[PDB]
Amino acid sequence: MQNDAGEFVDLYVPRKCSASNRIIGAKDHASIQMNVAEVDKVTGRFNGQFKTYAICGAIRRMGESDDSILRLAKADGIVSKN
Amino acid sequence: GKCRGLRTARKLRSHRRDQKWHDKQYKKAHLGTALKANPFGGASHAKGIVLEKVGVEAKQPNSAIRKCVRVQLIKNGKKITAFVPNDGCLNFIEENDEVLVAGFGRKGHAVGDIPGVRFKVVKVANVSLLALYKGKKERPR
Amino acid sequence: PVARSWVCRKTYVTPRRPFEKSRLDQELKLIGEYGLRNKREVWRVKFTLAKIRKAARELLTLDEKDPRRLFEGNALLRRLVRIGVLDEGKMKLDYILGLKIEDFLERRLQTQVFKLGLAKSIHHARVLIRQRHIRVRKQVVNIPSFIVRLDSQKHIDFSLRSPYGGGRPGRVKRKNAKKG
Amino acid sequence: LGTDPYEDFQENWNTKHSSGVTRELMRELN
Amino acid sequence: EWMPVTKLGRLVKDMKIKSLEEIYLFSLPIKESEIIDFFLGASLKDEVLKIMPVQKQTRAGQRTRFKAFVAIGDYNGHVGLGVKCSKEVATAIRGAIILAKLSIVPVRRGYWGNKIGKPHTVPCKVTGRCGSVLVRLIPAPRGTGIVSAPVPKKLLMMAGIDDCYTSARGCTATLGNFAKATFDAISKTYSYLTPDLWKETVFTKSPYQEFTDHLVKT
RNA sequence: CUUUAAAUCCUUUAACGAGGAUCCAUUGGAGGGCAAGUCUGGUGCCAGCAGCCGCGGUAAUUCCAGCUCCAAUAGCGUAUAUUAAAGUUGCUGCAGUUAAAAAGCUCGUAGUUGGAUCU
Ligand SMILES: [Mg+2]
Repeated sequence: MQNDAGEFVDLYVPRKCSASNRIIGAKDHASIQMNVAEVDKVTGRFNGQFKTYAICGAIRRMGESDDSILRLAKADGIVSKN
Repeated sequence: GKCRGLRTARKLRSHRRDQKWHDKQYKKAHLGTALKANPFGGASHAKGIVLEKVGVEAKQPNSAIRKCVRVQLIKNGKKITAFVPNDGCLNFIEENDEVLVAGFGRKGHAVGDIPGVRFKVVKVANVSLLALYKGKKERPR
Repeated sequence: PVARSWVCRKTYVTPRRPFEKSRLDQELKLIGEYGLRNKREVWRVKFTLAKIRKAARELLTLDEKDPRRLFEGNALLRRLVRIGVLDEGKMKLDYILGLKIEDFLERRLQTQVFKLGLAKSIHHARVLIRQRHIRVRKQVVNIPSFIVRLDSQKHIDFSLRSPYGGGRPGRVKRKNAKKG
Repeated sequence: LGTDPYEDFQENWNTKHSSGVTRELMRELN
Repeated sequence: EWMPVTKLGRLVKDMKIKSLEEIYLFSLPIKESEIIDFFLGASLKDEVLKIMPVQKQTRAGQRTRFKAFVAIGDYNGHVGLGVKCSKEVATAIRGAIILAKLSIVPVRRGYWGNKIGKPHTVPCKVTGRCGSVLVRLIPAPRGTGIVSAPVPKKLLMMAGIDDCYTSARGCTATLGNFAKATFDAISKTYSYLTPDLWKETVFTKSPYQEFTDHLVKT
């Protein structure tokens, strides 16, 4: 990924699953990257910003991508406590 | 599965000893019955005396007559059949001649159409068949 | 019991596959470029390089301050610098694995006498050396595979007793001179 | 305007000369 | 004349997407060969590995059809393999080349020992599996070359690998499975997690989101 | 001349010693494995080739020859023992439902293996 001279010698840096920390390969066509919008505290309209989550095909074949995204959104404050 | 202890060396070595005898190459080499049945007795070549000229018909689907010779070995008195290789090389051999005989390429197995023949002629009367065939030397007189 | 020595080696190894088309083209190119006689002359240099790479790979598995690594690493690097294959500023044990057969083939006397302008081709150099026309430091050498040490590059000249130096003409010019 | 290795292979892939027509077609391709 | 039909082709043809690794980063399926021809093009070279006749029994005799295996690579870290069956050999080869282009994956290269220069070998020992065939790739010292059979060596040279030890188990006489097992092992180099890739990923906008306005008006 | 007990050989040196059938390189091959001709003439499941698949039944890419071609080369074929290939003896490292294969079942001595826990 880098040599002794410090130069970066990697063709590209792949993505990693937000749930299982697995590398998302170039032929993983069942992986998703999802944006969830952010709102204003007062008026409650679309601020213009979003938060991004990447889920891998193995995790969303397993049936656990619904709970994974809910956990990740709870961690970021988007979803209320319980 | 197999035992994997630290004090298992005797078990492993004895099992390997016992199971090596089920390898047919190992058994053939190390048993001694295949050495007593070998007419050459472990040698690569042997000398013998020609008894008769024979013709062996080839195995199907081939149809021909392979031209061989019956030879009695000098050192033990055993009798074998030896194939005369090239075109017309049977015309160089005569009865009561002494010939040099070698294996025929497969370590005691038959080769090709020729059924049950494990040997081939190399020299007749101290003249190689190749030199006779290519006209380099002639039979002594 | 005799006062004789039986120590000898083979200086080459044959390839495992006899009819590999890619290797047959690669080796004939070296033969033609450096004017070699037979394939055995490529497998010899290749064997020597293979043994050099194998010593380096064995030293590279020791500790960086292993006493044997610093003694036999310096010796190997110095030996490679001395003949001119490796550079003076690259005396690191990892730069040995970057060496090639063409580096070793360039230090032959046959290649050098041609590259110094004594011969008109790589095949003229072969016959010039074999016919006793070349000397290295007052010594006549007729071995085309003589590997030229770096501080011998300047002392390759025509022999002192040759028609191309200060010597007498050969038999042919002498005989034709008296023909008239 | 010689012979066509494609046609040769397609017509002789199952005959005695299959091993030769494969070699000629491979030579043409690579 | 490239008239793209997918929205990735309409962004490649309009200079918006300017790298193949940009498509690889988002795992988007590539369905047009002109995208591959756009980026790699003059770098790509192909090789026909075998021509397999296959037969289907019918009432009125056999029915013959020919299968072609084609490998493709730029010798600089991209490699693909495609197979195609058709009634005629020329058509089979022409159609297999397209599939080989569409299969092109990147290759990760690493260092055996000290890290000086460009990467020259596989980053770690990797195994590929295909229908009874196992192919293992082991990193090798610089300058050793590819110690492998003639069939996986072609694909390993197409991919830019310079040095590698190889091992093979199973029926390797079936080169259709022998080539698909080494291609599988090469694909895994960008799937193996190493301490190099332990950093948290930063998410960049996908091209579909970035060129929304361009795609709407085109 | 030198060498050597005395010689021979190598090394060193006068004289003679090279154009083209010569001061002439061989051994195996040309369907695949495996580099290199569905060339031309003869034979016609005969003679023979062929480690294996196979070739030969009147247009033989494989026999017998000519020409041409290629592999190593002062060397190159053959027979046999043996090592690698063989992860086809498997400690590293194989298998046992259907391809070869788990004892009819349980007890039981030797052998093999044996749970936390102490500065
Ligand atoms: Mg060939």
